[PDB]
Amino acid sequence: QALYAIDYIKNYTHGKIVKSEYWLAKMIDLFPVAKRAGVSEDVLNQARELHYDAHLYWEWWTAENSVGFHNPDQARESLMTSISKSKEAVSLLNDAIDAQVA
Amino acid sequence: NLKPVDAMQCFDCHTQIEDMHTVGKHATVNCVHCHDATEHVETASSRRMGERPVTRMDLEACATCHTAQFNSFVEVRHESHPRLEKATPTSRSPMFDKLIAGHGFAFEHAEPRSHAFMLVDHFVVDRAYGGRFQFKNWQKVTDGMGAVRGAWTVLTDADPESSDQRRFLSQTATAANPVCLNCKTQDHILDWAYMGDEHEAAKWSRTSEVVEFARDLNHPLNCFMCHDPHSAGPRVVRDGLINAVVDRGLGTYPHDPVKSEQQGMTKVTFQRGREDFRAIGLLDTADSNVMCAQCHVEYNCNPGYQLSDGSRVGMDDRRANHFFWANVFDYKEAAQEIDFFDFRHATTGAALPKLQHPEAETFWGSVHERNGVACADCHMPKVQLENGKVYTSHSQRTPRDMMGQACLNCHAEWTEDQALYAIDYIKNYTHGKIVKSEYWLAKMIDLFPVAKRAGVSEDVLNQARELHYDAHLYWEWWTAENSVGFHNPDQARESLMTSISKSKEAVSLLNDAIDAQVA
Amino acid sequence: NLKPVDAMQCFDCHTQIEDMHTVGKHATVNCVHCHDATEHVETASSRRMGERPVTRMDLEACATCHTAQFNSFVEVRHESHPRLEKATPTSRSPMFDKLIAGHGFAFEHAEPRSHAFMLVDHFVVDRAYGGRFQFKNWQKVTDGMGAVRGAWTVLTDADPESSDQRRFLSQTATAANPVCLNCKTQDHILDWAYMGDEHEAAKWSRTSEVVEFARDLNHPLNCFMCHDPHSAGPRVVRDGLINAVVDRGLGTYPHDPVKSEQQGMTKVTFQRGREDFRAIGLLDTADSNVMCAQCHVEYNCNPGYQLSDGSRVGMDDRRANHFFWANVFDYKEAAQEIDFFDFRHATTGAALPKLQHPEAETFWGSVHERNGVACADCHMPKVQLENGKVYTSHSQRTPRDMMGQACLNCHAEWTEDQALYAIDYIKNYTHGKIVKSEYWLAKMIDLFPVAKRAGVSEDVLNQARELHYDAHLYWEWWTAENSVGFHNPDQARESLMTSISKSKEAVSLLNDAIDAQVA
Amino acid sequence: NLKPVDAMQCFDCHTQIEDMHTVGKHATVNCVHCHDATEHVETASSRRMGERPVTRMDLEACATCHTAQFNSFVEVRHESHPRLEKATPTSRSPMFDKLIAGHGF
Ligand code: HEC
Ligand code: HEC
Ligand code: HEC
Ligand code: HEC
Ligand code: HEC
Ligand code: HEC
Ligand code: HEC
Ligand code: HEC
Ligand code: HEC
Ligand code: HEC
Ligand code: HEC
Ligand code: HEC
Ligand code: HEC
Ligand code: HEC
Ligand SMILES: O=S([O-])[O-]
Ligand SMILES: O=S([O-])[O-]
Ligand SMILES: O=S([O-])[O-]
Ligand SMILES: O=S([O-])[O-]
Ligand SMILES: O=S([O-])[O-]
Ligand SMILES: O=S([O-])[O-]
Ligand SMILES: O=S([O-])[O-]
Ligand SMILES: [Ca+2]
Ligand SMILES: [Ca+2]
Repeated sequence: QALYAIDYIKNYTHGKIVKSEYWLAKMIDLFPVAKRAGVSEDVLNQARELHYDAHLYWEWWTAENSVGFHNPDQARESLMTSISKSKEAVSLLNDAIDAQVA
Repeated sequence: NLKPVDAMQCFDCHTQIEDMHTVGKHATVNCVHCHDATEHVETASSRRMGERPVTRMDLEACATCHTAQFNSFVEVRHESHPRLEKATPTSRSPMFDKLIAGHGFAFEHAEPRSHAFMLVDHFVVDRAYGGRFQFKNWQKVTDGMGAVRGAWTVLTDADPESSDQRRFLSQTATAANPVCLNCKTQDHILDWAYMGDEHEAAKWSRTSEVVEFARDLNHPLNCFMCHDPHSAGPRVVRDGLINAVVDRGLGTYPHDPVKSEQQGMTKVTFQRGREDFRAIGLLDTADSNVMCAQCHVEYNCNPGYQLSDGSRVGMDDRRANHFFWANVFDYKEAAQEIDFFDFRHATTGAALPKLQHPEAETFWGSVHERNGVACADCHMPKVQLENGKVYTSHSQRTPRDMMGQACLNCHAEWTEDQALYAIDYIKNYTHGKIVKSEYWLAKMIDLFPVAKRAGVSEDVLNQARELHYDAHLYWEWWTAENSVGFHNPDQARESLMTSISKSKEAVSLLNDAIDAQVA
Repeated sequence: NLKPVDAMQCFDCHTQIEDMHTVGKHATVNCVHCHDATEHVETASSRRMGERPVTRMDLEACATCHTAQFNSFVEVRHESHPRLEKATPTSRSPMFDKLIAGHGFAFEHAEPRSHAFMLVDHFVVDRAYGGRFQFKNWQKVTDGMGAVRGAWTVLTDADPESSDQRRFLSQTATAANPVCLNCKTQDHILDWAYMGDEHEAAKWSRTSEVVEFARDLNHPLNCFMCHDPHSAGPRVVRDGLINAVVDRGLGTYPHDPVKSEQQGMTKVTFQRGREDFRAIGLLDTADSNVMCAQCHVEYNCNPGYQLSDGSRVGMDDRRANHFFWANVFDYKEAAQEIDFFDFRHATTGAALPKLQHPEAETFWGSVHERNGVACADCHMPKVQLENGKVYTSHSQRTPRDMMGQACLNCHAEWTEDQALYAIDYIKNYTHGKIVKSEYWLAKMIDLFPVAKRAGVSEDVLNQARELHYDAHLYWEWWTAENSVGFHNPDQARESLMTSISKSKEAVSLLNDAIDAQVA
Repeated sequence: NLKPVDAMQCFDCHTQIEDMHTVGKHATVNCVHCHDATEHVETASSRRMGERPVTRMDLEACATCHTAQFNSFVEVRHESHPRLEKATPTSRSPMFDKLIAGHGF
């Protein structure tokens, strides 16, 4: 039962780490597309400021060795923040790329 | 200490109950075991309820005389890893996020775990109630007996003062609606009209505030979902299943008219104010294929859209509670027949179906189903005892935990290791094809933004969107279905090869169109 | 399928059953579960039975609603070695044949095995029925479930055409009599008057032909031996126990009047033809010490002789069914009170008692008993489940199989190995003193022929015979008692040292007398 | 907490202890680990003990620096059956009582 409780936390936290990486990677891959579409430096810098937070609130948890066990609610709150920041950056870059195309 | 009541008094007004109770194996089981009807008897007339009697829906109402079945049911399989997200490289669908983008399952989709947790897990998953409900703390995740005693003994509500569906944490969704609950509990069996239609006698319906409905529900997988409490005979209570088998006349085995007649269902209807209200389906035999198909099917339990015009199909529409009752190769036709799809893909814009755990429809026509084997033979077998009264295990779990009973009694030519090896050959092969189907789907999906930004025509994009529907269907069936192909290995193989073919066709169409724009 | 009967009509005549049934936890359990009384009800008056109703005594009558308890009871402990003779160097009493010579136990006395087998084992042991009964073949010795279904489903009778007790093989005895069966079954509970006295309404009594009685009996350890079937409350049914505790006013705990009052017994009597016929003892609490003391006691269930004049005491005498209800240090006085001994030693000629399994009387005053611990805590503990409804294990066996529940919940300071080590320290020490007691008894016994042949006086031989009674009693208690000292280690030690002291005194007396004849 | 004593002063009288202690692998192990000799040192001469010093004989006096050896020593072998009489048919000397008769064993 105690092992099961550990694994519930690690499995849930790891799922959110994987989703945070999915969204970070999606954002990262838009940077070359945005650059080559002629998106402004202003927009790219806005996305770069979001990248700082998206990265921080993800990497803390790959760096930290308990896969959330040491503080499961904090891991959850942080990783949801990571995904939110990446999603914000993805929307910003997608819109800017689309405006360049139009 | 219970004091028996005179059932003859009840039978004067309750003739269907009389006919069921006096004939079956609960003829000696007094009403007081499950009903407190003292004030009801004082106030009822032959057509008016008067004071509403209390009906026990707790599983302990059955555990008093059937402890073995109850204990076997409530056992927690700790090897069924809990809260394990499927959209990870080590689980069922490594590319699920890219493929399902636009759907609420992107917020969380874990592997299933033991039946004791079905209602609490429904309440706490990130896709359901915006994170409103949590276990009281992270220790309570272990407590199967507590969940069975009642969801609200182990859960907390972030805001008991409001009843709206809303996000309490950012990366959650509010996908839950009242139809979901029919596959988690039947505590509401006397408060919900058939199909969840509006009804004067129904407290709850498809259009209810799901947070309010949730608060009224407690027990998972009530024992009476498969066993009539009055006759003790085999049955189903799930409205969607009765509707498919009986109302639409599709039969218990749609591919086999003979087996459908031998192993059929009889719809029994109960009225309120002499108007049809609720129904059950009595089974000709104790047929676990049909009992388990109350939940282990592909369904609608959600709003969606019409394929014809793209218009919203809300919870008020009968189509929001629907059993397609169709195998993977008949599903597209079944969705067209009700003019329905689930979501638009976030990247491709394609109208897509959402598939959920179609074990029953996958099992049809398979070698084991054709040889008269049923879910219970592999997942809840008879217990083998050197000296003891045999009973049926109710711990519905993988046969790996009980291979002697689940497989080897039939397969005398095999050792346990050989039978496990045969399972793994099928799962490994099917999983390889699922991964390849996802590779090709992802390759197609990633071409949509390239095509859009290259100025590829809407005509070509719509052609690719029509292919996406099929590529998705013929892949997702198998990530949704829990056997990783074991239940029907040839069908999985044929379907997943179809998925890859459709994606490849779309990839070629988009690549050519992009290249023509460049030239 | 059972159809319920009108219990209110039965209650018009059966007022004691009404008072018990309507109040307890079987108030909703219809009479048809255990009685077929259709013709009885048609023909009876309050003063005439009419047609005799059928009463079910099979354990399946309870297993229908209490499968967990039934299955735990019927389980066979294969580690309890079967048919293992105690008069061997590797068992409990290496010198038993020399010491018991003259008694029927010399023909066979095996170690106990699982409760499922008690009636079949009684029937087939070499000392009981002259070898008349056997298992159908040597495979059937494993079949606990079969024995529980009924003895005659698994046994054969060498001569169904005769009903006399006789030898069918040379080295057997015919010690069985109707009193024995009271500790093997209660199938005869409605056919046996209290104590086995003669009674117009009793088919069977102490003086019946035991072979005929045997053929009418089927089930071991009926569930209702400890649980009233009408109230479901705790009870005993064994006449000899009710006689000691209630009739003779000894109390449930003869050494503790306070505990005797708190944990007492109420005698309930049932009549035939308005004369007392049978009785039960309702317990104030669910006290397994007293439930198990229906059988795990020292008793008379046999003919014997008077200590006063040596005259025969036959089965017709009340003393042939007797619970002494006395500890080892009170037993000689208890036997003097009824003027009774069992056998004359074949070699020494001494009047001797025969002791049987005095677990209940040994447990009194021990550290565990004084701390409120009871047999069930160590031998029938509550089951421990991660998720499940708790019930009481009915597999009445050594705590070695379930040390976590039987010992370690109380003894938190110990590991399983430490607790086992403490058991073994006691058993090893006690067994060593049993072996030394047998050494000295055997030395004494072997001097009797030497003394007789040397012309030693009858007066000296009689003084030695008096010492033999004590030397025997204070040894045999502990080969009879099954815990090898664990139940009361200080009492075992004190008693066994008394045995050795007595034997040493007799050896000295005889050696001196022999030496004086030679001089 | 132990406070070390001046071992050189002890050696002014205890020359055999000096020769053993200063040469071996306990040369750095202070006397206070095993002796309380405060009043002894105050009252003794080379020819009179004075107050008798206390000497520790408990095994914990060594376990402080040699826990591994102490723990290996104190372990109970539960498989070495306890209180098992040898004069029984299943032990070492089945006929011991007859053969040893007259002896306390
Ligand atoms: C006629 C006067 C009645 C007697 C006597 C009993 N009941 Fe009844 N009951 C009656 C009516 C008219 C209704 C409304 C439904 C209908 O058939 O028209 C009911 C309802 C129930 C229910 C359902 C309650 C719910 O929550 O929906 C139950 C469980 C019920 N009744 C049980 C019951 C029992 C156990 C009785 C004997 C003690 C009994 N009823 C007497 C009419 C009458
Ligand atoms: C004791 C008072 C009971 C309560 C409460 C419940 N059941 Fe029962 N059940 C009971 C008996 C005595 C029997 C007959 C046993 C036999 O084999 O003769 C039954 C039977 C069942 C069966 C088997 C029916 C069949 O094979 O036709 C089932 C599936 C069953 N019972 C289920 C059940 C459920 C789900 C209950 C809670 C709603 C329940 N029983 C209560 C005794 C008692
Ligand atoms: C019966 C037709 C069902 C309806 C309607 C709903 N669910 Fe379900 N659910 C069902 C089964 C048979 C299973 C187990 C098999 C599987 O593939 O998981 C489930 C599982 C869940 C789980 C646990 C796994 C997970 O995805 O995290 C949750 C959280 C869950 N179901 C939630 C849920 C919601 C929110 C529903 C309405 C939108 C819903 N379920 C409907 C059967 C059925
Ligand atoms: C006593 C010194 C403890 C040790 C060692 C461990 N845990 Fe614990 N745990 C302890 C307390 C007092 C609490 C809070 C209890 C409460 O109800 O207030 C907990 C909490 C947990 C939880 C829940 C955490 C949450 O965030 O809600 C879990 C899952 C948990 N403990 C598990 C656990 C495991 C696996 C341990 C060994 C690695 C462990 N705990 C050590 C007390 C103590
Ligand atoms: C459907 C998913 C089921 C639920 C929920 C419950 N049971 Fe069940 N039960 C099920 C099957 C398929 C069978 C075997 C039928 C066959 O004949 O092959 C059973 C059997 C019973 C029985 C009969 C005795 C036995 O075979 O063990 C009893 C008494 C019974 N089940 C009780 C029971 C209880 C108390 C439940 C809630 C804990 C329960 N069942 C749920 C299918 C289903
Ligand atoms: C034996 C011939 C089977 C029959 C009949 C059914 N299923 Fe099955 N199932 C089977 C296997 C070998 C597996 C894989 C188990 C493993 O450990 O690899 C499965 C899997 C499931 C699962 C997922 C179980 C899990 O991963 O823990 C579910 C939910 C499941 N099966 C349900 C199910 C239903 C509803 C059936 C009747 C329609 C059914 N199975 C038949 C073997 C067999
Ligand atoms: C009065 C008209 C009676 C009714 C109604 C019932 N019984 Fe009876 N019973 C009656 C008598 C006079 C006797 C003889 C014993 C006595 O009390 O003097 C009995 C006996 C029984 C027995 C014992 C049979 C035996 O083997 O000794 C049983 C088990 C019994 N009765 C049960 C019973 C039941 C279940 C009834 C309702 C269906 C019932 N009896 C009605 C008098 C009367
Ligand atoms: C189902 C029709 C039953 C039959 C046949 C038997 N018993 Fe029973 N028993 C039944 C119920 C519903 C209950 C109450 C459960 C509760 O906890 O509320 C009982 C209870 C008992 C008990 C406990 C009594 C107490 O704690 O006071 C015992 C010891 C018991 N039952 C024993 C028993 C025996 C020996 C039976 C065969 C003669 C038997 N029961 C039949 C349901 C049913
Ligand atoms: C209750 C007071 C009893 C009476 C009367 C009889 N027996 Fe018994 N028997 C009893 C118990 C509690 C035990 C188990 C503990 C033990 O010391 O064995 C037994 C055991 C047997 C056995 C099996 C062991 C053996 O000796 O081979 C047999 C064969 C047996 N009992 C036979 C028997 C006979 C023939 C009796 C009447 C002369 C007799 N028993 C009476 C409890 C009681
Ligand atoms: C098949 C080639 C067999 C092998 C190998 C073993 N046994 Fe057997 N056994 C066999 C038969 C056909 C019979 C007679 C069956 C009948 O009901 O007529 C038996 C008998 C036994 C018995 C009963 C002996 C008696 O004298 O009544 C026992 C206890 C038994 N067998 C056990 C046994 C064991 C332990 C074996 C492996 C060493 C074994 N048998 C081999 C068939 C065969
Ligand atoms: C005396 C030697 C017993 C016999 C024979 C049977 N049971 Fe029993 N039972 C016994 C004890 C000491 C207890 C526990 C009492 C306590 O509260 O500590 C029980 C309990 C039961 C119960 C209650 C539920 C539970 O605790 O498990 C039931 C339903 C019960 N027993 C049933 C039962 C049946 C069916 C038996 C025949 C197979 C049976 N008991 C025999 C003591 C004795
Ligand atoms: C725990 C404190 C105990 C209580 C209370 C009772 N007994 Fe016991 N018993 C106990 C032990 C440790 C042992 C030795 C077991 C071993 O494996 O070494 C025993 C032994 C028995 C036996 C013989 C069992 C066997 O050898 O398989 C019997 C028949 C027995 N005990 C009965 C018994 C009765 C009737 C009690 C209440 C009066 C009783 N025991 C109390 C531990 C405990
Ligand atoms: C001379 C002035 C001394 C000094 C400085 C110390 N000790 Fe001594 N000790 C002395 C004498 C004359 C004796 C009597 C024995 C003898 O050799 O004639 C002792 C005895 C001890 C003993 C043994 C005590 C016993 O129980 O027998 C010990 C352990 C001892 N002495 C230790 C000791 C230590 C540790 C000193 C330094 C702190 C020390 N002694 C000083 C004479 C003198
Ligand atoms: C710490 C303050 C110590 C106390 C108290 C004791 N001993 Fe010791 N011991 C200590 C050290 C630092 C060493 C040398 C380690 C090395 O290998 O360099 C020792 C050595 C031993 C030895 C080995 C001697 C040899 O191989 O020549 C033994 C046998 C020994 N020690 C035993 C011992 C006993 C029995 C003690 C209690 C009277 C004891 N030591 C105290 C450190 C410390
Ligand atoms: O019997 S029911 O239909 O009231
Ligand atoms: O959402 S449920 O169908 O898995
Ligand atoms: O109720 S009984 O005593 O007939
Ligand atoms: O009460 S009796 O005498 O009929
Ligand atoms: O003969 S019985 O008492 O062991
Ligand atoms: O050094 S000792 O001999 O005093
Ligand atoms: O050396 S002693 O004699 O003081
Ligand atoms: Ca769907
Ligand atoms: Ca006796």
